[PDB]
Amino acid sequence: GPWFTDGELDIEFINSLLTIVWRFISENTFPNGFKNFENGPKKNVFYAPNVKNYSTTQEILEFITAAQVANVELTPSNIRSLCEVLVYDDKLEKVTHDCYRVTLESILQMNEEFSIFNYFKMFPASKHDKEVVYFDEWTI
Amino acid sequence: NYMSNLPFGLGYGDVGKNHITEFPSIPLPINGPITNKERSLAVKYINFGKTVKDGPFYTGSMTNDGIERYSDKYLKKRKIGISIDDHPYNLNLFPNELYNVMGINKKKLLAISKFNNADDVFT
Amino acid sequence: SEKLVTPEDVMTISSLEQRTLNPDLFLYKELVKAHLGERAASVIGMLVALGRLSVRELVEKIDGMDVDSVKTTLVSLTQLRCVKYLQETAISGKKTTYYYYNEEGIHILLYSGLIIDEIITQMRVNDEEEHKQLVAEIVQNVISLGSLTVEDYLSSVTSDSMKYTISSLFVQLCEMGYLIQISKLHYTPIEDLWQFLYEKHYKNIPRNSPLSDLKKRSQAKMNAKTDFAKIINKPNELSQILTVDPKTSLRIVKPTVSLTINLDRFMKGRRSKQLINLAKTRVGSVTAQVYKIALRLTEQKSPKIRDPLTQTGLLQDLEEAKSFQDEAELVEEKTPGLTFNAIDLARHLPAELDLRGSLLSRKPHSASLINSHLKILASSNFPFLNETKPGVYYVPYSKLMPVLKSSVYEYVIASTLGPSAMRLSRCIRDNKLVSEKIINSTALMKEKDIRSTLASLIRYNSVEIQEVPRTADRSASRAVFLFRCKETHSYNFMRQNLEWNMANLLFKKEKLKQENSTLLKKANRDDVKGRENELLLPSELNQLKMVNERELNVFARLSRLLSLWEVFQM
Repeated sequence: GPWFTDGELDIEFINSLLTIVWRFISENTFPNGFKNFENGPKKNVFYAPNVKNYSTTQEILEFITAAQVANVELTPSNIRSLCEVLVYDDKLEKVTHDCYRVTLESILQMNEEFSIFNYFKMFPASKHDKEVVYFDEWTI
Repeated sequence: NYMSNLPFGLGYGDVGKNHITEFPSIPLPINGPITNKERSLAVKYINFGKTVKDGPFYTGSMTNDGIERYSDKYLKKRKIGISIDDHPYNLNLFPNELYNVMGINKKKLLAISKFNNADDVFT
Repeated sequence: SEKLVTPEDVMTISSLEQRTLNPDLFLYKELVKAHLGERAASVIGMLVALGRLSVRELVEKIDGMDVDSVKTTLVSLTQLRCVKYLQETAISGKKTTYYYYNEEGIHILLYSGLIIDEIITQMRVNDEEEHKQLVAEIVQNVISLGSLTVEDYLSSVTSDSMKYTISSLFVQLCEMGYLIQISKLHYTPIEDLWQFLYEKHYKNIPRNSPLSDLKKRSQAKMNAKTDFAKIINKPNELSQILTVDPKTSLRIVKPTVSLTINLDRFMKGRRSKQLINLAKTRVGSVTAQVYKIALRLTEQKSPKIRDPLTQTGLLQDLEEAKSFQDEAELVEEKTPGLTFNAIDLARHLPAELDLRGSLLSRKPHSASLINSHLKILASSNFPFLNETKPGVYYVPYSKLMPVLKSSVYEYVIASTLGPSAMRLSRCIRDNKLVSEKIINSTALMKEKDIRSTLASLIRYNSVEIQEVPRTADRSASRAVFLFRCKETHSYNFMRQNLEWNMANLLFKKEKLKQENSTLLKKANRDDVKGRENELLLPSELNQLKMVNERELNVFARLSRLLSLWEVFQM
């Protein structure tokens, strides 16, 4: 499809498309777009569980076509594939066919008790320690 | 000829070097520094270990001379250790053949108690 | 490599001698050698290595122990709930006592300070002046001595007020179900108990039955099952505060029986904590407090982490497996204590939940606001809450624990191998079975990185490679390869990997404390403890602080490893 350039799939243009569609889904699902998730998580406000806050594939078609950042007109099947890529990488979530909302783990991945879920925060240990834990140690 | 069929993604230079690293190079997200609550938790672990290692259930590791000197007078071992039979024992829980070493007749006395609000770390 | 290493360097610096031992054996032996002595370590090592053993077999196998040393070691292990026993009689009438190993005592040795911290957190006593120290010390004394009677512990203190507080605090600890009465049930194996109950209920049936053998077997099995369900949950319900009003119209724990730590309720608490940590990812921060309150209200009546009927060897019958699953869904849905509404959760929110402008419906702990929080919990992707009737909620432990397993495993593999690992794992878990080209079309990223990341995933069993031959005799030279995800192999492999890492940490800690015994022994005894400054030399201060800092890091990392290992037991 349009993803291939010179007979090979690229990653920069695909990442730009994923960034813009994830930004749009952030704008629609969580309130005020990204503007509420700024600062600490204490002040964030979420929508009531009775709203139609997700964006379908036609909405992505309209938004990207208006933006024209993809330089070839794209198909709804491409939108479904891109949203499948995002829901693979735990960027959004599906409840119904062609229905997606942005998650909150991805927002925290941008910018306390231990949880594996927030691995982006805590730092690797200072070197030259003999009691360092390696996940690779047992196998090889 | 044998070493003439390389796959599509290799050249003549990559092969010929069989040094698989024995040391690891991939860390986990658990490796970071120590926080205050984790410090208290580590204090609790080390205090429990130090308590049990001296407790009535340890078992061995599998001067000190018998000559008659006079430094032994008014001199006595700094502690009296606790044996296997110096603790309360519930008779029903233990099996039957184990009644030999443990003391049914001997008085059940010891019940220790210890906890500290001050950290046992010198740092 | 700046300079090539000889195999001597590999043996000395890199942990290679430790990669040839089972994670279970290595973990249990290092734990027992760390807390108890070497004799208990060797006895537990042979018990795990050779399975069931008798006292004569233990004398014959272990070198360097007589019968008296072995019996002293077994008494020490049996007090700490670390070895199970069973008295078996043969045809000749010679009764012999076989010994086993049980998980519970070892896990208690591995969960000590975490148990203390959790019971401090679950005390929930307002304005405590001396009560926290007292709860900490009674819990430490209970865990260290294995089991103790309340009367024997009371005799060590003579003052009246502290003894009254002992009575009140033990009543409090037994009320939620952390300290339970022990009996011979906790020392017999589950399999042997089920075998005995089944055989007694099968032999008891009247003979000469004109009724079928298979359904007679199933009938005896059902009677044994209901008696099993009666006997396992017997100490769990209430067995130690049944006495009311000995003197002066008060409730006191029974001054006749010994109490012991209840590990399975602590596992319930840790699973609740894991669910809270998962809920802190998709929705809410105050909503996380709401779901925490919802779990903590229903933490005591929660089902087991592992059904004892599952360990009884009765999984070969598929019908019994389906019956176990359906019974789990039965109990988790309509337990007479796990159902709650908004009003029940109203009386438990502390004075920190604001909820004035917590939600915006547009595109004072009230019932409507807490109902909206419970609804936004009910609309999440993972089944955090489910509705048997609109208004009343139940948490589906049967259909959330696999979800928590999958999420934790995916985040671990992502943080240790990169986001490409997450992408490939989720792509081959969503699709049931793919070739390479379906991956290259659906997962929009470059070819060689797919091949590299997927090749790296095979080494840790994230994907299983399925061959499809195109030749009369099977060969990989001309065949097509599909890629699947088998959750069971992967979960088991990473569970054993985390056990190995835990045991490696504890072995390194034990080696560090053994190699530096002189300074630690000099600073150990009480007259210098806390005032090490005056007698020690400048180098000794640095050495002691280095040892203590390394010890604290080791045990903190051990706690962090437990936080990932507890999930894979469920």
